[PDB]
Amino acid sequence: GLPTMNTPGSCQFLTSDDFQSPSAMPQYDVTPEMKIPGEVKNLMEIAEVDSVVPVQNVGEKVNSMEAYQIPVRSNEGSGTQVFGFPLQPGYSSVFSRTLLGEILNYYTHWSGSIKLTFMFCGSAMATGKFLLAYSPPGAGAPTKRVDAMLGTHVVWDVGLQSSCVLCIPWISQTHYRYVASDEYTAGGFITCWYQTNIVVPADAQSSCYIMCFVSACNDFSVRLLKDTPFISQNSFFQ
Amino acid sequence: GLPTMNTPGSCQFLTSDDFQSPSAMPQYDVTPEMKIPGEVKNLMEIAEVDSVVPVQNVGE
Amino acid sequence: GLPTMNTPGSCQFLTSDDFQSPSAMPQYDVTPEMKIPGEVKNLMEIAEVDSVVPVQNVGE
Amino acid sequence: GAQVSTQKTGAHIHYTNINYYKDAASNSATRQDFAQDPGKFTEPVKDIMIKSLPALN
Amino acid sequence: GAQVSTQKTGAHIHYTNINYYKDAASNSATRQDFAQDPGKFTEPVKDIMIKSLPALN
Amino acid sequence: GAQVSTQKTGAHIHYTNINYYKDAASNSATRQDFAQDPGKFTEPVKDIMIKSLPALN
Amino acid sequence: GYSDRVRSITLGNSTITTQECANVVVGYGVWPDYLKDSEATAEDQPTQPDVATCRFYTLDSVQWQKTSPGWWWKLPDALSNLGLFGQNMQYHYLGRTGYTIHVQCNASKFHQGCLLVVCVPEAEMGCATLDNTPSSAELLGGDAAKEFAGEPIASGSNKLVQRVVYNAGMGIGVGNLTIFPHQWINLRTNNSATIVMPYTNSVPMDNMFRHNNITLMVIPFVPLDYCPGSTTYVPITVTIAPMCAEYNGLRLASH
Amino acid sequence: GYSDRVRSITLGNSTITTQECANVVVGYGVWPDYLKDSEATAEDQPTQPDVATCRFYTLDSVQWQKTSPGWWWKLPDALSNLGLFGQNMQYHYLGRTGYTIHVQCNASKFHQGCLLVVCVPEAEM
Amino acid sequence: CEVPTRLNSASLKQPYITQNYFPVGTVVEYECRPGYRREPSLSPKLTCLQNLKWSTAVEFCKKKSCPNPGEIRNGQIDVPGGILFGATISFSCNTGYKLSTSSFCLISGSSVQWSDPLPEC
Amino acid sequence: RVADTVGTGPTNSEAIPALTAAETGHTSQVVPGDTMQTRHVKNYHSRSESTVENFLCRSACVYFTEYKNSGSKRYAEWVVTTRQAAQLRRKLEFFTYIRFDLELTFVITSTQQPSTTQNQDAQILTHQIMYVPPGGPVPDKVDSYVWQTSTNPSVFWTEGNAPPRMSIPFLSIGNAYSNFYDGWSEFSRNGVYGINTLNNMGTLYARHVNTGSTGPIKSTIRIYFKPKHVKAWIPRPPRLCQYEKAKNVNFQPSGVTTTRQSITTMTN
Amino acid sequence: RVADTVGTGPTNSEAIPALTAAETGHTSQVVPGDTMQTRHVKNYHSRSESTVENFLCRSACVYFTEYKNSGSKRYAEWVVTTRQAAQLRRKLEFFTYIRFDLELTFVITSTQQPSTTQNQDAQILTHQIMYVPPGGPVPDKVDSYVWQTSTNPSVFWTEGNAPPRMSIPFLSIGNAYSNFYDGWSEFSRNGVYGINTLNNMGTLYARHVNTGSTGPIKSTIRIYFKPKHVKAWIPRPPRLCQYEKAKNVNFQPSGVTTTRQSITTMTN
Amino acid sequence: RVADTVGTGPTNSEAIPALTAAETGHTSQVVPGDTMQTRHVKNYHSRSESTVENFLCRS
Ligand SMILES: CCCCCCCCCCCCCCCC(=O)O
Ligand SMILES: CCCCCCCCCCCCCCCC(=O)O
Repeated sequence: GLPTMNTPGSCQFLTSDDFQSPSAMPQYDVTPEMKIPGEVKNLMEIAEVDSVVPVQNVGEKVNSMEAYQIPVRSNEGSGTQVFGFPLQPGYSSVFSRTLLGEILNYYTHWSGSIKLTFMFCGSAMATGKFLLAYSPPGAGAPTKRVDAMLGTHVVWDVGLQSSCVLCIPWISQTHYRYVASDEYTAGGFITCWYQTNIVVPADAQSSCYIMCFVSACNDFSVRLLKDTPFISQNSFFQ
Repeated sequence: GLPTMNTPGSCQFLTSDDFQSPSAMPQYDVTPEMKIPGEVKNLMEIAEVDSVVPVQNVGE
Repeated sequence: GLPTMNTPGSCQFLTSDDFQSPSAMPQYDVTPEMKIPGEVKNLMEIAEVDSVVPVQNVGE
Repeated sequence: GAQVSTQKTGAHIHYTNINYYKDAASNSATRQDFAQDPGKFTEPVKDIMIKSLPALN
Repeated sequence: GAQVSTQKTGAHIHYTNINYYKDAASNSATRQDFAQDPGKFTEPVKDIMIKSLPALN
Repeated sequence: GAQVSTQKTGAHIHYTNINYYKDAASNSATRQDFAQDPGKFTEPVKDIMIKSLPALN
Repeated sequence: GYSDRVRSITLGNSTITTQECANVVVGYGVWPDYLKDSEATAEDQPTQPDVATCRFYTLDSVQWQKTSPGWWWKLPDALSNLGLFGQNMQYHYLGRTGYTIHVQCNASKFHQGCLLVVCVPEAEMGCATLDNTPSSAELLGGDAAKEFAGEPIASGSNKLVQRVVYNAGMGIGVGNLTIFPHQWINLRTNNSATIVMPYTNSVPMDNMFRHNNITLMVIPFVPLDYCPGSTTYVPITVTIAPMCAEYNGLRLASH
Repeated sequence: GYSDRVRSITLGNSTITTQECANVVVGYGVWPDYLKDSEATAEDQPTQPDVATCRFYTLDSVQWQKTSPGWWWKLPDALSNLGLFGQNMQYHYLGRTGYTIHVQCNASKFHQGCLLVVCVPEAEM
Repeated sequence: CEVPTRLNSASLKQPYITQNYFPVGTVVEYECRPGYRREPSLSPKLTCLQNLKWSTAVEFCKKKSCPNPGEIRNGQIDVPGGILFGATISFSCNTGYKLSTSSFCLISGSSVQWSDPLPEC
Repeated sequence: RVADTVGTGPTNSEAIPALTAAETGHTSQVVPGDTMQTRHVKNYHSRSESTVENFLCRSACVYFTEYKNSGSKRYAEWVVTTRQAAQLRRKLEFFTYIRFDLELTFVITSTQQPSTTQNQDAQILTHQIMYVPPGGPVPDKVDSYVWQTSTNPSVFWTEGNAPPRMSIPFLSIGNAYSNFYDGWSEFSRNGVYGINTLNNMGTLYARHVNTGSTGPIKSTIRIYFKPKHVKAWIPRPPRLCQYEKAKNVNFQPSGVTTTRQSITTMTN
Repeated sequence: RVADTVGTGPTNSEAIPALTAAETGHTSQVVPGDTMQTRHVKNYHSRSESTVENFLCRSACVYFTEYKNSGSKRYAEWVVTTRQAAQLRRKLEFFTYIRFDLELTFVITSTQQPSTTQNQDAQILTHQIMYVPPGGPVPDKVDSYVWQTSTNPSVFWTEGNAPPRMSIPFLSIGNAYSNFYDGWSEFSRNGVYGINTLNNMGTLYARHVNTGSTGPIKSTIRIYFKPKHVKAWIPRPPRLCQYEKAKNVNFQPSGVTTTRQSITTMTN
Repeated sequence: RVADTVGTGPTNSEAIPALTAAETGHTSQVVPGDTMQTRHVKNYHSRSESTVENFLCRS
């Protein structure tokens, strides 16, 4: 009889615990492992691959492929806006269902840089230049190219290489930003503007589309397991 | 008093478990073993001997 | 089965106790500490600074 | 006076055991005795029989 | 036969572990395997692609 | 891998501690950190002030 | 000197050349090989034809129209009736092979569009009626291509496969598919896309007639467009070459 | 390998990319730098923001028509009201800076024309 | 099958409301209750499965947004709970001016409007 | 430890890190210091909670059923399957093939049912949970001879104690579990189609070992599955639609995402 | 160990230890031996109970709520905040910024409610306490699917056992907790003002896993917070006034101290 | 550990491994590689659950 004493938290079932337990099938011989291509060791490996961003999710456009196409066409004007959305991968409807967003919705804190890759899907005889800008918070969304030029921008020239990458850095005072909607952890605004005008030759379509991919950077990180809001159930299946 | 904590799966009877338990007859002297022909160590030893197969199992 | 014995003061909650307990969020990565001016290590540090004494606490 | 032995793991990490009672009938079960000799039941014959040779020659 | 390993502490103190069962499927979970190789999913191409050079030249 | 440290006894006999969990947030409380530096709150001035000398001279 | 936009591939008695190509995607970084002695389970000796089986087979072509949703192909099923490959997998019980997929589209500098070419392992699909399961004819198209549908398939007492393009028949997201080894055909950049896939499965060998390991999905993300006067018929062709193919369990032919 | 028709320029938090470019003209062979101690005259310490001031500012666009004569811009005046640059030169009495000018025009293979882009020092009119 | 699952956002369409016998493989349709606006991605239909249980149901409608409150002259508007259907904004005045006090986003016709108009202060 | 940022300066070179072709499918490995000027800051963040283990290593209820001490339903049965619930199923479906040991935990709770029997003084109830591997003699009745549990594993729990817990090894005839299957039970491409063909985990039973009281009592057993020693391969996109069945992936079509006002809207 | 006194004697020097200027704000470091004759006595006293840890390292009830097994309130919820009670709040408010691990302990007690149902023979009640991080699916009803607690942490306790206890790490997106905040949620200096803007610790739920008896029963859960591994910065004066709200520091004005008869009174 | 298979080839010898007399009662110790061509595969299977103990050691 070794004298012992039982502390609080005895005979309780904490779901996130780590103990040993007797095996129900003793001396069972498991099938030997075999080499299988594509082993995942970290979730971030999945978050660092590109995923097409449904930017044009307006009206019934979400019920087709038109949700993925950004409609850029030649116009008699300069400095107009193509698109704009906030930097909220977990909360914004734009990034919520992307691989990055689907992985973020299982956690509570996120921290790192965001890579946006824009691919031109027009004719080989079309040309253009675009301004891709990011504005940290404090003043509202820029309404014109003069205000969006003052932020972190890249001037993309459409040519042989059809893809340009805009890298949104980490300019947050907080080490980690909340995945849910919190006005304290504001992200900023991402916008795109016509730098010049689309130049199209005769007998060539003047209305083109752009596509957008999002991927996590090397510094990306997430920090609190939780349950996805999207998953649901009224009763046990079958 | 050594402070301990009880984990789930306490005071349960899992039939396929492997623990020690106090002997009901202490210091009992068992009959010494003797050489007996045909000792089985593995079931497979029994499965590797021939057995006549009832192939024509039709009707009566 | 290691034979043990439970002493009095078992399954009790003494508010001023010092035990280990399983972490609810395992392998959580905390924000790294940063240098913050004016760290208090002892209460006496606070008691050794001057404080104006309300001597004439008479009436209103 | 403890015993440290390997566990049952898959192919292609040690455990510790102490005996508390003094009767040798109270120990755990011997689950790791993998020794075979099927020559008593298969091939109990007196004269050896080589596989490639004819049985009755 | 115990194992002493470092714990998960903040940046900028050891723990002890003993196995009691003999099945290797009853041990605790492996929570401290921090190894990555995203080159299979990112950059699965055959010819290497240097960052500063043009992709198609 | 145990830690042996002195206890809190009166003036004018060692204890043993083992960590069982692997998170460093589950350990006991640090009750024996007796270190002080009241020079930040008392005497935060820039020029040193010797006690016996006049303060403003 | 060299460029990197030209690539030739030689397998068996067949060759494939390309003048405008992107890189070559190699599965999950693994090149197809044979089965090792320390990972096999079947005991009889395998057959390795290695010449006739390992060659480029060219399926039919499909016309890409201004309103095409997309097409899908089951590779174990697509080559089931074509060449010795079909005869080998027919007589044998077990099979193991890696598939290299080359998809080619031809256009001018005045045509625009974009195709995603993706290899999905274990592409289990659903049915229009929630109760019941899809019929083999609807899921498997041999000697032909199956087409997705722009609008949702109606639910009734039927065994039709749900063909919605945005759900890819798996109920998931078409954009998120990139997790699988893929490529793009941007008509302004590359004429063709090439993907090399190793053998992925949870068992070492498998019967090639009752299980389809991978599925090829060609989906136009940006619709084809051109101005009047230019060519209106633009076809898409798919060439598949089996690689390191071995078979076990010779038995009576299965039809 | 490389081509020489592609060039990227990075200044502050801004970047400029080009797929069809000629070489880069460098002033009179001199790269802009700061003022030396053996050539200064004012005695108080200067301020050097170096990030917000040194960035790409994009003025408005102008339409090129079949009958356009041309346009001119005074650089100290053009950026006078734009960004911190304008605020810095506003409060301060003396200033010293070098200007990098990028002018971009976009067209097809069926469009024709030719622009001269020139920097005139002391263009008294 | 029993009665279809009740949902806060939508309501059962006519005439399914007046129906109590639902065989297996029966589809029922919903509609957005006031104000609630229909969501284009989700489809408002449920099917009685073989297990005599309805298909999984999610909110097929979302609350309508009231117009922006505006900007009261010499006044501060407090918006603790957004401008969705059922919210309440508070009207206050600066030091040195004298001022209704609150307005409620309520359904008025086919859309949602504020109740009390902006006061004067 | 996550990679630290590197300090850079201005640049007027011919290196074009931003320009790339995504036609190849190669994800661009650019860092912020390539398209702007950056400072050098050490990064102490860690990807320790993003590992496959820490992700799937949590207890999740996969089923619960109710049995009584009188009437008709005297015992309960369940055909082992992880597709009954939605949360753990969707977490597992991130990967095509997964290999993992299982930590099973059982929670049993009783309740007195409304009746009219007077003088009710119950005793402590004991429960038996018997697992039958496929091919075994399934109980046909509550007092069946099969409850002997000679070869079959069983667990006995008395109410008021800590919940029962046992560890189950990687049980599979294959080399990994399959979350998805693209095939038919028969070689002729007919019969059961889907992951149901692969499933064969046997049945689990539960009963009251004693009546306990002269009044009616209903018990409910909850099954909790915590994966450990997890190894996974080939990741795949998360389930956009809602699940409908446990034996199949059949679904109702749904839009890619949720709709906003216009393409220049900063709000949902 | 506290500093020992030093023996001194008479003095007729020019050293003026007593005379000083408090205009500087420097606290005078004089000891009794400077203004009188003293003996030398070793001091064995110790400041071991005055350390920040020993001060805040004690369990304190921060909330308690009641839920039933029938009627309307079938489950309970609480938005995590340490400002609900007065004692621990005032002990914590001594410092501006504090960093500390948390040892949570739960006490659950049931009570039979007055009714008229005959033949009442209850069973043992089991309770579930589920924590939802912000952004999670909050339970809308007691039989909600969210109770699966796959990713979410949960604790199950059977009545009659030892109270449940778990350890929570330093959770914060910042580098320390903030007891005080002097700012607004929006950058335009409008909206929520105060420490409420910083607060975002999620919600905690609790329910009966079983009805237990045909009669009404009400349970009450008590939450206890013991800080450990405490590190603190910038001390501030103790709250003279009484607290009024949990989201703000609003107070009613009160006098500095309590009034006596005259300025020469030795009694209260 | 169970015995691994051995790789063999064709054969035209006088060795008759298959032919035997069961009148003796000796069980023939032939392996598949004797009557066909076989590959060499290492066998990692184990007879650990077939031991007398593991068989009868259950309540
Ligand atoms: C004493 C009680 C014993 C109960 C034993 C229950 C064993 C259940 C084993 C389930 C293994 C996991 C099944 C995964 C199925 C799949 O994904 O294919
Ligand atoms: C199984 C139950 C788990 C319950 C987890 C509860 C976590 C509560 C965390 C509270 C941390 C301290 C909050 C301090 C707030 C502040 O001062 O800003």
